[PDB]
Amino acid sequence: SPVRFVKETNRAKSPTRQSPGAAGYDLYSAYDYTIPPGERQLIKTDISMSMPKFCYGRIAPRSGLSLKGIDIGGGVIDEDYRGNIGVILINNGKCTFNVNTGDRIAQLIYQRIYYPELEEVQSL
Amino acid sequence: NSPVRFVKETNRAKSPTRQSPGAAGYDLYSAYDYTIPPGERQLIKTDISMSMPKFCYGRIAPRSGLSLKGIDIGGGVIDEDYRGNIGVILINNGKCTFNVNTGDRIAQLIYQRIYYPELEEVQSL
Amino acid sequence: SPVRFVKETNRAKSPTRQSPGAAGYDLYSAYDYTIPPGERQLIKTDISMSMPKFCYGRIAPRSGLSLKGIDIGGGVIDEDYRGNIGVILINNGKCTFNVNTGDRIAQLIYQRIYYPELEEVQSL
Ligand SMILES: O=c1ccn([C@H]2C[C@H](O)[C@@H](COP(=O)(O)O)O2)c(=O)[nH]1
Ligand SMILES: O=c1ccn([C@H]2C[C@H](O)[C@@H](COP(=O)(O)O)O2)c(=O)[nH]1
Ligand SMILES: O=c1ccn([C@H]2C[C@H](O)[C@@H](COP(=O)(O)O)O2)c(=O)[nH]1
Ligand SMILES: [Cl-]
Repeated sequence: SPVRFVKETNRAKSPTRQSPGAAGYDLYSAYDYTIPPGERQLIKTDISMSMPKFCYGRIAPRSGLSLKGIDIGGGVIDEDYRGNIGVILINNGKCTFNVNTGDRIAQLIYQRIYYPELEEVQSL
Repeated sequence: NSPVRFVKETNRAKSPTRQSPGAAGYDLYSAYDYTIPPGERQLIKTDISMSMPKFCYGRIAPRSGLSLKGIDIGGGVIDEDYRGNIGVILINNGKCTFNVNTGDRIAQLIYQRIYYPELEEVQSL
Repeated sequence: SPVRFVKETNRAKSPTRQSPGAAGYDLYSAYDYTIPPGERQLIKTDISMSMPKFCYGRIAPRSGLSLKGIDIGGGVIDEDYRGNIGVILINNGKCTFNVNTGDRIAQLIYQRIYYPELEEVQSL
């Protein structure tokens, strides 16, 4: 079944997929931000979605931004989350990093996971 | 399908918990008291060992509350065959000292499904 | 079917798993590098791969290097990537970090993923 998503405002851009072999789906900033060196900023996408079962969405770095010193903080979108997906951009570069509305900021990867029951034992 | 067995190596260990039925993984807690200066990192002991599930690894993943305070996760690959005590590398990239108290939630362990292909060298792909 | 790989030069080393229960395949530097503190470097492995289906390769940290302050930037090797696999090593230690040709620098994890359809809705 398809993954449903909602645009909170008209400023949101629907996540995009360019090729059959891409790991993920492009995420875009819904707002203008400026991030000083050595600081981080939560970037709102204005996109909420119903994640697939036995999966989480990993907010993953674009390589081009990573080479510029821009890293991703947090980034775990659980299947229970119905809120605004936020990208924590960390400016580990030396200059101010500017984020404009519509800028590609990360890629969302639907990562397959397991939910085992945990059982405490005396020894393994 | 079958349960993942785990051991509390001391009485200070807290059983990893599911936050909600659709949470990504299992919350880990500090078994000891630490102070992490700004621009430093610390291996935080959980005193938890597990018999990890097959064809997965445990990713030590950040909780966003800590990430927004500048606390990031180093390392974080828990191999399927690892039988030792699980450690969480907390990196204080914030401006102030970060305090970790015994029992504090520090990360979420995600059982990520993986593939072990055979690798074969070729002249051309 | 096995993952086919090519050595771009004879400086490349074949990725291997340490043990039958290891999450990742060892990646090695094909060249010498020097990384200043608070900087990063794209490290060439000189290995290219025909990546497996419904997977991406995550460039993941080795714990020893992580404890020394060396972190991984970027790290998403898409299914469709047929180029030289690069490792972005970030030196978050306090001293200059030396990379010698042949050094183990990271691990590649073949992470299982989904490529779902996306559908915009009014409400989740
Ligand atoms: O980088 C992130 C990390 C998390 N979340 C969402 C998903 C979670 O359900 C919620 C709370 O995150 P935690 O504090 O529980 O990690 O925020 C984001 O939007 N961006
Ligand atoms: O953040 C980490 C990283 C690794 N390990 C443990 C689990 C791994 O299987 C093992 C890897 O050890 P080395 O092979 O790097 O020595 O260490 C942790 O507890 N926490
Ligand atoms: O750490 C990294 C991140 C990416 N890549 C490769 C694989 C990706 O498919 C490609 C990304 O290229 P762009 O689409 O971002 O230009 O680069 C690496 O070799 N190492
Ligand atoms: Cl991951």
